[PDB]
Formats: sequence, structure tokens, C-alpha cells
Amino acid sequence: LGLREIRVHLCQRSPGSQGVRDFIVQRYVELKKAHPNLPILIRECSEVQPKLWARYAFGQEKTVSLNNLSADEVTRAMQNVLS
Amino acid sequence: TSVKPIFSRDLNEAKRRVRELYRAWYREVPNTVHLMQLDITVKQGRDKVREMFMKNAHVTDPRVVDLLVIKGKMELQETIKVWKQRTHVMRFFHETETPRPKDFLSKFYMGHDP
Amino acid sequence: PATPEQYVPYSTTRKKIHEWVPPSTPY
Amino acid sequence: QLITVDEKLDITTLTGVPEEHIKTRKVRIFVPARNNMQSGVNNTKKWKMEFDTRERWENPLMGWASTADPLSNMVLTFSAKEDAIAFAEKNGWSYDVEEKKVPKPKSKSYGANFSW
Amino acid sequence: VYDQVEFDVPIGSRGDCYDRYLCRVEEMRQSLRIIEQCLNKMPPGEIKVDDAKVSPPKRAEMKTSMESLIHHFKLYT
Amino acid sequence: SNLIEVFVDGQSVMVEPGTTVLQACEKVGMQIPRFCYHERLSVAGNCRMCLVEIEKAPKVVAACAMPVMKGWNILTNSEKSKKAREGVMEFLLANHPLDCPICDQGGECDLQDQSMMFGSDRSRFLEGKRAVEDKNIGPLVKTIMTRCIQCTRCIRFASEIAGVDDLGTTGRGNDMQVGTYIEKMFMSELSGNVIDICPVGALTSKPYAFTARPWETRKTESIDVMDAVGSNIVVSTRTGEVMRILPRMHEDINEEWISDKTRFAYDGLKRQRLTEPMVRNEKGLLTYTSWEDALSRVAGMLQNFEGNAVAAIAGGLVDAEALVALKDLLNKVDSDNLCTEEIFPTEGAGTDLRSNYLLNTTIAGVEEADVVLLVGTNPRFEAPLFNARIRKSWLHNDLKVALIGSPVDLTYRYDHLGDSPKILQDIASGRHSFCEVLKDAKKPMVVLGSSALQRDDGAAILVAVSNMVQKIRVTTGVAAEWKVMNILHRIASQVAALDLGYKPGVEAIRKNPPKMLFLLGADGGCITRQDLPKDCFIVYQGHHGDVGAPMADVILPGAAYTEKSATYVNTEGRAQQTKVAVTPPGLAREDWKIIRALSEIAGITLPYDTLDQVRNRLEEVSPNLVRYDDIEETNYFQQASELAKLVNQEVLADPLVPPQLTIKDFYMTDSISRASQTMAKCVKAVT
Amino acid sequence: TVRPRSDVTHKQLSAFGEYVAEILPKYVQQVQVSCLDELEICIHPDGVIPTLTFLRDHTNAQFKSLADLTAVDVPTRQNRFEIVYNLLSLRFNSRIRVKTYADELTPIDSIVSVHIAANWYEREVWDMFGVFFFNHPDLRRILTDYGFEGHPFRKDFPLTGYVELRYDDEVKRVVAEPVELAQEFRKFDLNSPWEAFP
Amino acid sequence: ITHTGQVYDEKDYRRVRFVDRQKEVNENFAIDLIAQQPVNEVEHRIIACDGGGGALGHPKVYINLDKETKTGTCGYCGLQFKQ
Ligand code: SF4
Ligand code: SF4
Ligand code: FES
Ligand SMILES: [Zn+2]
Repeated sequence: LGLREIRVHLCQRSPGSQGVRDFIVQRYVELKKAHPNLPILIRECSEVQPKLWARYAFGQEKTVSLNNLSADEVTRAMQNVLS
Repeated sequence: TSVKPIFSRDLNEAKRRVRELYRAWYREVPNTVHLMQLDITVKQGRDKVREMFMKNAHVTDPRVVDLLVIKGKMELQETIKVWKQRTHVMRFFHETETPRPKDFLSKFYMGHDP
Repeated sequence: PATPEQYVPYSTTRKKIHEWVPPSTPY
Repeated sequence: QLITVDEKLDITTLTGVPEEHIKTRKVRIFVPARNNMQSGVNNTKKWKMEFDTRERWENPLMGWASTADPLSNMVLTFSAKEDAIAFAEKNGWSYDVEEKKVPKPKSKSYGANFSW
Repeated sequence: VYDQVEFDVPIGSRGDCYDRYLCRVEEMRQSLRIIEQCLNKMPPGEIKVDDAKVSPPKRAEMKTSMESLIHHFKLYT
Repeated sequence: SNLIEVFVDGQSVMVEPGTTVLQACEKVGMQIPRFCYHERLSVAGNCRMCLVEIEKAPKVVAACAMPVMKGWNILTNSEKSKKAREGVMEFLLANHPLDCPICDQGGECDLQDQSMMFGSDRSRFLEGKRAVEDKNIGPLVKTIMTRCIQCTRCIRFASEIAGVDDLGTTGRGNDMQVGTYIEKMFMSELSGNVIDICPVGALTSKPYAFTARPWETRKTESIDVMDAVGSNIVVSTRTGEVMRILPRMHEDINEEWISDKTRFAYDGLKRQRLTEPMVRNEKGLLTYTSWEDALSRVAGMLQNFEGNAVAAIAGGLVDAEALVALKDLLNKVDSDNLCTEEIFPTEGAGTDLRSNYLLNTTIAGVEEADVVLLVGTNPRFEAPLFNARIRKSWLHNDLKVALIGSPVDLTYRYDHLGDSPKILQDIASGRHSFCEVLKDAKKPMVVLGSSALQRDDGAAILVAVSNMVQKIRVTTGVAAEWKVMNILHRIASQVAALDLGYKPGVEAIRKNPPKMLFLLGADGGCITRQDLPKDCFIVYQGHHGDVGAPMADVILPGAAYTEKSATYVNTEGRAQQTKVAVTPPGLAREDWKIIRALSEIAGITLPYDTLDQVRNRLEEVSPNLVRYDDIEETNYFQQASELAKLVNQEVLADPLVPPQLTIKDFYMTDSISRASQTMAKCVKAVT
Repeated sequence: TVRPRSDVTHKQLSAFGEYVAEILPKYVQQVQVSCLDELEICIHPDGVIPTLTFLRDHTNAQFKSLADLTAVDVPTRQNRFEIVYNLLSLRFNSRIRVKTYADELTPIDSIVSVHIAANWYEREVWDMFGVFFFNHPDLRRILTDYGFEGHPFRKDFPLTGYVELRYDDEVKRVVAEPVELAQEFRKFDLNSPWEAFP
Repeated sequence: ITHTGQVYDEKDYRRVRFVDRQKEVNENFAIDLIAQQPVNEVEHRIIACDGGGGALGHPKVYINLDKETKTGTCGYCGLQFKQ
């Protein structure tokens, strides 16, 4: 229903996370500006393919695995969630 | 990896023993109730037997099933004979013990232990 | 060189805990 | 002979431990830490597998501490992480291995405290 | 110190309860022979090895010398 | 390879030049019997109980001070080095008073053992013993110093770890007594460590005077929750009540030392403690009632109230597991007004990139720094075992400490740049003198204590510091993994809260008042019934009745960190696990379950039903909570600065002042401490 | 305070240990005369009947009586149980220890054929530790209760068990009950942390 | 009330025990009997205290009656010694 927060869990040093890391270095600074106070809790993965969670209105959440997903892809994936 | 067999080589081979025990027990429950003047009904008891033979129904290491039979048979010997009194056999029925609840709310509501 | 005086045990321990006593008057 | 099997040798059904003490109970493999009160390091060399701490209550009549955790005074002692994880897996308990914490080498010199 | 006391083992034939009874009655008699030697030849000395690490220190010593208090405390605890 | 080769009874180990003979024996595995030698204390050679015999050498050498040379074989179990111990132990024991059944370091004696293993079966001292005069060093240390073996560990600790040089030796001969010449109490944090460090039971703990004896004490290894350094500790429990908390060694966090607060406030844990779930009744008095009734009081109000009418002000010592069980519940009724009492500026990336709010340089990094600019905190009384870190690195290494706060007792020589938040701008401009000092620093670090952030211009103070860290980093050209910006906390449940996604500050609750508030261990005055809607339905979830209890429509007692397998995380994000030392008292229950149960009565049941499951939940919200004893490095700072640059705020001229100005400020700071009789005795001693 | 000992024995027995190791190379893994002047021949579990038969019936080593059969359980070792057989030679006035290793699920053979003394000891090892003896006549619980579940002397078994008994009037029988002890057994952590110089 | 408290609160159900019975309580409190003893005056700076016995008393400890300000008290007998 209504996005309440988006937690991007990205491994720190792996091919999979690679690019996800890029998203942060290329767009987080802007995403936060664009849609501020949208809790975006970027946190760390542990040898677990990068994932993007997102709470919604009433305890609802969705997962999207982005292992080896490239940068641009992530960018959109974030934009898709905060449609 | 390789392991010496206790008595059976393949799980299937062993199960042959597991069934040769089930039958034995089944054909014995009736006798016990009468001999040990137990009060539970033949049907009731025979239920217990299946339960147990069933409780162990998940192991796949033949050596373990080769071992539980033995322990299993031993328990018959005693029960077939009256080496075990009523007290012993009836202990399989938790007559006094109040079955512990499992629902979380049912446990949270009583006892700090999980 | 029936008797009433029967030993009865205690817990001679000073109770080892203290519960919050709730506030006396309401708010 | 030499049959082959692929299990973690769960002898949980040969052990004889009541289910609830094999299911809801977590062993904690760890190398005991030193008693700060003493400086002997002979009690921090072998890995121990102790179980969870359940209710320790008071006997109403005499005030003693009573308990219903049969596996409360249990502290199995192994000689390596490998041999403790194996036993816990063997018996069907859940484990929480804690890596050893040997002091690192700290360089000590008598003269150093005389510099100015 | 049995190596220093003299006694005769009472062996028996016809391994039957009786021969076994007779042997038990003889060992009681042979034990009186060993008890006789022990009373006749018991040496003056102390009754416990006195390296305090193994056997506890004497009551007077633990109450007057520190090494003995430490050895009593550690041995008992 | 500068290893030099030396023989330990033949094992022929190879060691760095400059390792002591005692150290050489350690790597082979042999232990030299030792007194007056502590690993993190200077070598003194006072006892000489460690005499060993290097080979084909004339005399015995002190393993604590002799640098091992090339090809010296140490003979640790020779016929000589045993007469060198059988004869020293003769002396230590000769003047010793035999009150081992008084000395509560009975089984915790490094002098009976060494006597009982390496010393002598008998005594030859047929003469008269000596006696010294018991003095008062404080209300925490009982110095029955007739016990003292003049090993000078105390004097050193007091001078090298704690910078308080009050203790000292007085007199020569056999009446050298190591006590303060004038009777001035040894008042300092880090004080209680003397107990643990004196191997003799001369000075021991006064509260734990005679309550127990060590063989009985069952020892459970857990985590310090009183302060945010998260010091490792061992809780010694006998027959189910905690008897003493003593340090256990963690190289990185507390290396064998714990604070005075987190060792003598175990007594506070046993009184004023909530146990049964009372519910306001009758005229308003709280009345003890069964869980079922108290829980549905709360559940019924929860079903009635919608989102943003239900809020949670958590804070203090609540664990991560309760914090996720309280968020998952209030989101299942769609209020994300979950908040913490300590306000961390969120006017930025805020709580979003851990780099923002975590001492980035680890506690152990303070050892490698080159200059530290502490701004806004009295590290001493906020995080004592981090003040010690800067203590050791200012002594053994050469840290140049600079404080922008109140000039305050820091146990070391700092440079007081000033008491003004705007002079932070002065360094950013390069105007102030220390600007070059940092320019000269190859590995500098900046520390901003949350205690500053808690003022109104805290958002501006964080932004101003981030600007200076930015050009400090640019001017120094410091390498990326070296991390200049870090901020230290003083509340155990802050970092975890912030990580789990809890938004700091009660500012949101202030603007819109919630019909129902579930205070979760909050004893702070951040909101009051006076500041709430008229309905003001509020339910305290905690362990000690202090401020939140008497203004509470429901009391749901919880546990304390001695009584649950919860997780906490200190300031550089190292998650750590408390183990259950004692079962929780009364009907009191673990914090996570109360909230799982309330959810079941409410009907929005939470998914987990066992704690491993809640640990799996934590993995979903923040994944470095399921990971213990690990500090993770991803310095998402550069983007943090960009948002800091966007934020515009004014740093008011009011000087930034740490709330704990002097040590009486420190003793009592939390429920488990404000209830401490020992802390109370300490407070009046200072006053 | 130093035992009065004879070196003759250490040597004589050491020599027998080499003799047994030479005569049976296939089953003996390690032979050692301890300093208590006793001998221990450690055999592969398969050598239990060959090694003991050679000792029971060899002119130069007659070991007619089985003093005892016991199983130390070192939980660490992979093969936890260490069955130990102590044997006595009336002819040569000397004693020997043959010890082999058995795991929870790998049974070892039964020596009842070699010595009929073992018929009972092997039943006690099964009841106490759970080691199973192959082709053993009548193996069944010697010491534990008829319905006992679990092998008691295993180091992983709680001192006080899991079940206790009481008479329940309502059922008029001696009923079992999960163990609740009125005073837990204070476990004393008495063990010094300063090791002894060897 | 025993020398160490223990007195049951009126409401305590733990009082039935003493019904048709009574309470074993020693009337001779050692807190007071030891106070009903003369401070042992001495000449020497330090004094011994074998517990009034050799091997029938308590371990022998030497007390420093060095300050009249405080009468040394052997930790075993609670006997105050007046310099
Ligand atoms: S210190 Fe206390 S315990 Fe250790 S010896 Fe001296 S008196 Fe006995
Ligand atoms: S007090 Fe403890 S530490 Fe200080 S000198 Fe005497 S013994 Fe050594
Ligand atoms: S320990 Fe070597 S000098 Fe005291
Ligand atoms: Zn006295």
C-alpha cells in the first residue's frame, strides 16, 4: 500500500554485491534527497545474495533478489519500490 | 562414508527386522494386558506400540535401526516374561504426568523456561 | 561428672529480593 | 560389510534423552575464560560444552535452590572445536560455538619505564 | 606389609560348600595369627605420609604455620 | 626475520628479540610462577618468585625482566629453579597472616596455589609475624592490608591504567606498607579492578565481602549493558542470585577491566525490581493481577487505537530482540512512531548508513591513531573503558588528545581547544592552531559524544564535525580504511535501535500525542503523562519501577541482561550475546515474549515463536545483529557528507557540556544503578 | 614418600609386551608399560577374541582369569568408549591390560567364548555405556531399572537422571515423574588454574 | 526473630508450620555476648589471638593494636583489644 522504508542489504565485497555497491555510490546521495525521510536503511549482507526488502502499510514486505544484478538494474528496482 | 554393519546392510534389509518386531509386540499386547492385570484396553495399548515404532520412524542409518530393534526386542523379552511388573509397563502412559502445553501463549503463561 | 516443641525449619536468608511497592495515591 | 551411510550419525534415538531436553536446549561450546581473580591459565585450555540455564527456584520449606533441569550440572569437556561440534550434532542438541580468545602478544620491557 | 607377616593360605580339595566353609573357618584362625604378629611388631612412627600435598596437615600445625593453613584449605576444598 | 632462537627445556622455540624469559616459556606452554607481573602492567621484579635458570649460567634470572638472548636454554623445572621457589615461598608466607578462612580470595588466591604446587610442605618460621593497620580506601575496596605481599601491582595500575596516582609505597624494610600516606579515598572509575589485580586478598570488594566462596559460584559469560563499550564480563551466580560480576578478557573491547558501575550495581539489580504484572485498579492504584488480565488490558486498547495513536518510547537497557518485537507489533497496527530517548541527529543520512552513527575506528583503533580530537564528551565517565584506551595510547604510544568541551578531568594531558561548538568551524576554516597539528597527523580521529548531539543544535554539531572530518581527510590524505569520523554512545540500546530502524528522539511523539504508549524500559522523562493526550493510556515494559512505573496504566514486568539470552551491540557495531545467568524473577518474563504474547492476545501475531526465530527476524531487519563479535567496515561516509552539506543549521554559542561533569554524576545513571545501595553509598561518600 | 618399586618387573613385562606385539602384529596398535609397572596392550577392536585367546591359551603367557571388563567414555575421542579388559596369570603371577576402542554405533565382539566371566560384565557395559557385544548369549540390562531409558555411566547422562519415582494414591502405583530436585546439586568448580610442573 | 531476622510476616502462609508447634530460636545472640566482654588491654604494639587455645582454638593471627583509635578485633573471635 504505502512504502514505509526500504532496507538494502548488500554484501560488502563480492561479485554479487558488486554494482549494488555502485548504486549507493552513484544514486543513494540523490535518492535520499529526492524522496527524503523515506527510511532507507542500507545494511550489511553476509555471503547471502544482495536483497532489497521494503515494509508497506500493515506489516507487509516484499523481497527482490539482485544477486549479480547490475547497477542500472538496481537503480530502477529502487525506483520501482518507491513508484 | 563406509561403516561396518551392526546386523543389517541396507535400510530395507533392516526394516525386515523392524516389522518382525512390530508383529511380535502386536501379538503380545493382548497377553500383557491380561497377564499384568493392566487396565488399559488391548486396542489402546496396541496404539502405543505403533506410536513408538512410529516415533522412531525417521532415521535412515541402518546401524541405528539395527540398534533400536535390539533395544526393542529386549523390551519384549522383559514384557513377554513378567520381569516387568505393572508399574513398569504402565509407565508408558504418563498417567499422573500432566501433559505439557505447547502453545507459546500457553507456555509464556506459565514457567520462565521456554 | 503430639508434643508441640517440634523443630520446624526456616529459610534464614533475609529474603534476597525487593519488589517495587506501587505508588500509594493515584495520578 | 562396509556399508555406506550419509547421516550426521544422529544417535538422538539411542541416547535416551527425553525429547524436550534434546529439542529446546542449546549447548554452548566455548573455551572457559580465566578467573580475573587469579592469573593461572590452566583452566582456559580445553573446550567445554555447557547447556542453557533454566529455572533455579526456592524450596518453600528450607529456602534451598531447587531445579527441574536434569541437564543443568552438565559440562562436557572436549579438546577441540571439531570434537565438540561433532558430539553436539551426534546427540541432536543445538550449538553456539564461540571462537577462542588467546591474549595476543604484548611486548614487555623493563627499561621502558625509565625513559623520560 | 603383608610381606613381613607369616600366615598359611587354607586351600582345600573337593571344592564343595563344606571345604569352602572349612577354608573360611581356617582363614579366621590364620588372621588371628597375622593379628598376633601385628600387635607384637607395630613400629613407632606417624600414621600418615606427611608431605602436606597428599595428606592433610596436623591440627596444631594448620593453626600456627601459614604453609599448613594453605595446605589444609586447598586439600579439603 | 629477526626471530631469535631460544630453548625452552629444549623445545627450541624461536622468538622476537626483546621477549622476556617468562614470555619465552609461555609460547612453549610452560608457566613461570609469577607475582607482581601482569601482562598489561609494567614489569617490576618486586617478588622474584619467577627466578629461573638459563643454561650453564651462574645465577637465576628474573623471567619477568630478562630479555631472552640467543640460544639460552631455559630450565624451568630444574633442581635449582625449584629451590629458587621453595625458598621464596618460604618468605612470602613467613610474614603472611593465616586468615585464609577470612580471606575471601580463598580459592581465588595465586599465593596458596603456587605454595600448594611449587612451594614447601612445611614452615620454618618459628618467629613473630608482623601486622599493618587497616585503613579506608573507599566504600568499594576493603583493604585488609596485613595481607599485602608488596607486589606493587596496585601502585602501577593506579598509575598506568587509571591515571590516579594516589596510591604509593611508604617506608622501607619489612614495614613498607602500600597504602595512601594520608587517608584520601581511591575515588576513580576503574577502581574496582585493584581487587581483581591484587592476587592476595589484602584489598578485596566490600559489598561482596563474605557472601560466597569461589568454588560454589557458577560462572556464566555475558555482556556489559550499563555502558555502550559493551565490555565482556562474567556473572558469578550461586543457587540463582548473582553474587559478583568480574571482567573476562576481550582484546578489542575491555581487555581484562570493567567499570566501577558495572561491577557494584549488581546489587541494584535485586531491589525495586518489577515481578508481577499489576494493572491500574480502583481509584487508580496499581493492583497485581495475572498476565492474561494485564495483557488484554493492553491488547484491547491496542485494537481500539489505530496507527500514530500508538507509540513506543523505548530506551536504556532493552535488548535488540525486544526492539524488533515492539516494531513488528506497532507496524501490524501501522504506527512507525517507534522511537528512542537519546536524540541522534537524523537531519541527514541520519540513522541510514551505519558509518554515520558508529565509532568507526574501533576501540582498538585508538591504539593506532595519531591525534584524537574529542569533542563534546567526558569519555572518562561516559565510556570509561574507552577513556582507558586513550589512556594507554597516550602513554605507551603517542596520541595527541584535544578536547572541545568543558575543561574536564580526563586522566591524561589533553589540549583544551575551547568550550564552544562554533570553534569546530574555526578548525574547518584552518583558523585555529590545532588545524596544522592534524595536518601533521597521518592517522587522525574525531570523536563526538552523543551527549552533545542531545542538545538542540545537535544536528548542526554533527554537520559541522562532518565538514571538518572531510577536509581533515583531504588535507591529511589519510587512507580510506583509516576512518576519521566516529561517535560514541552512552546508552546500550541505541546503536541496535538505530540499526533495527528505530528513529531516534521523541520529537515525532512530541508533535502528535499518541493515545497509547508502550514505554519499553523507559525511565527517562522524555514525555510525561502531563504531555500526553487526556486518555493517556501508557503501559510500562521493564524491570525496575523508577519513573515510568508510577505513571503507567499497565505494568508488564520484564527481565534484565543477567536474565535473558538477548543481544546488544556497542558503539562500533560489534553485536554481542548476553547469556541467562539467573532465571527471571517472579512472574516476570523475557522482553521479546511479552510482546509476542501481547500480539497473540491482540491477534496480529508476530512470526517467530522461539528465540532462534527472533534472531532470524533480526537478520532480516539488520543483518549484522545475527553476527556476533564482528565489526564490519563499509565506510559509506562520502555520501554522508554530501547530505550533511545539504543540511544548514546554526551551532548556538552555548558551550557544549557533558552531563557527567564529575564522578558523582557517573555513579547513578540507570535503573539498575539508581536502585543500587552500593552506588547510593558511593554517591554519599562523594557528597 | 616414593613408592618402593622393583625395576625387574618393568623390564620383564616390557619384554613380554614386545613378545605379544611380535606374536600378534595384526591387531596390536600400541604396547606400553606404564610407570606403575603395569602393562597395556592396545588392540584394534577386531583383535578382541584373537588377542585374548592367545593370552588365555599360550604356554609362555597363560592369563586364565578376567579380573574385569569396563569402558571409560572419553566423549572427545571419535570412538568414545574405550573397553578395557584386565587379565591375571596365576601361573606367572603377573597381570595385563588389553584395551580397545568402540563407538556408540560400532559393536565389538564378545569374549564370553574366551572367558565366561565376561557374560555378566559385558551386560553391565551395555547397560551402563551402550556398547553392544556381538553374538553374546543373553545381553540385557544387569543393573538399571526394567524400564530405564538411556545408558547411565555415559559422561553425557545427567547425574541424577530424568525420572524419579513416587507413589500416587490416585493411581495406586509407583509412578515415574520428571525429576525435580529440592536442592540442585551444587557443582563446585574446584580445579586449580596453576598447573603442576611435570 | 532469629539473630538474623527471619521473622515471618503475619500474612506469610509459611507460618502454618509452627501451628501446634513452635519455633527453634536461640536466645543467646553472639552479637551481644561478645559485646559483654572486656576489651583485652595489652602492652605490645601487636598481639596474638590463638582463640584462647593452642589447637583447641582458632588459627593464630597477630592483631595490630597500634592505634588506640581502634581496638583490633581478631576476625575470628570478635575480641576487641585495647592497646
Ligand atoms: S591471601 Fe587470603 S587466601 Fe591467599 S593465602 Fe593469604 S590469606 Fe589465605
Ligand atoms: S595490595 Fe594487592 S597489589 Fe597492591 S601490593 Fe599489596 S598485594 Fe600487590
Ligand atoms: S614475577 Fe618475575 S619479578 Fe615477580
Ligand atoms: Zn581470636
